[PDB]
Amino acid sequence: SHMLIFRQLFDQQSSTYTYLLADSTTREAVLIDPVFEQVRRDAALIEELGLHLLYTIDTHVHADHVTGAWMLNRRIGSRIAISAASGAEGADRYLSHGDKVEFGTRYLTVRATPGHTDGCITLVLDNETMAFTGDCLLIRGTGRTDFQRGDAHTMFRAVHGQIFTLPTACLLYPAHDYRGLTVTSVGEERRFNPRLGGELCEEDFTGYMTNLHLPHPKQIDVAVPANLKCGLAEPDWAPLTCSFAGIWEINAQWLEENLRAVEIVDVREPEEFNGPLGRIPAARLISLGELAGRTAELTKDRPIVTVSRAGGRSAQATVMLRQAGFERVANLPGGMLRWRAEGRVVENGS
Ligand SMILES: N[C@@H](CCC(=O)N[C@@H](CS)C(=O)NCC(=O)O)C(=O)O
Ligand SMILES: [Cl-]
Ligand SMILES: [Fe+3]
Repeated sequence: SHMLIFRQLFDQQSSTYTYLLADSTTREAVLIDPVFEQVRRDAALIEELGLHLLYTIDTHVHADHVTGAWMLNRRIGSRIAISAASGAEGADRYLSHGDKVEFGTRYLTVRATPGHTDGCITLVLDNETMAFTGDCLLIRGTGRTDFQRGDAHTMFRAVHGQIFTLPTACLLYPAHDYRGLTVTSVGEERRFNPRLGGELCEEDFTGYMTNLHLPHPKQIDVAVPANLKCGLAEPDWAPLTCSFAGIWEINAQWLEENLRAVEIVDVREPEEFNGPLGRIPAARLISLGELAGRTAELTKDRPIVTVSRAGGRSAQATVMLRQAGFERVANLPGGMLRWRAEGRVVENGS
């Protein structure tokens, strides 16, 4: 009913595109092809957008990366969805041709598009302005057809029957690109795809694919068994969360209840430290511009929380401390301003 929230995310290691969709009317969301290494990033992004993740959806059983479907299920309670035809065990919902994956007022429709694997699906947005083609159709290309259940004939018929029948202007988002491309469309691939577009026939395409010899994915021996189980098999010195920017944040309530358990490093200027906002009791003053050169005064025996006026300069303090070998470091988000606004203890205030 209202605007669609859409985010394309890239995993540099496997060149995988993850896709986040959500209805802004209800903030309910789905996530297509989440990457295991990217679980903290993806979950942080969902949190910062105020979203509720109903489903992870895997287009097929991947050979190049372990999916995040299980880790996200465990951590934020999202449901695992994958095709029935893929044969993976441990999912909450098996998908078949014509299934409708709802999120709020919006939905995706499932189209079976095997060829790369016999479980590949393509997800079509309700208004058919975009679709997610997994490794079936790629940007000016296709998925490989040469391992296990791969079949070039099946892929050709899938692309022509299920994808080239979408609207001409419909955008197509693939699970991978290796040249820095992000999207294509039905019209472009139908006309310019060099393997099965234009006037190429089924025989032309299969002859191409039977002579395409690509190295196996680097993670193949690890990923496919892991993904047949939907991705089955973390600082704990304080309750920590990692922001989308990548900064480790401490829970302020826990910090006030355990100030003796940590070293508190105030990176403000000397005037701010003795100034009207006050300081957190027992806070060590090492101004940010002095911090890098004085890291030998802090002990690795005890974790370190950085504080500044509003949490900005202290976030940068965490990066400097990590680059100097410190591991148990965290930022106090919102800084002295939020500490005071939440009525927490300060010395020398006003
Ligand atoms: N070198 C890549 C593997 C490249 C590859 O084979 N990607 C697959 C996706 S599972 C494909 O089907 N086609 C690649 C292409 O057509 O260039 C990696 O280690 O991840
Ligand atoms: Cl600040
Ligand atoms: Fe694949």
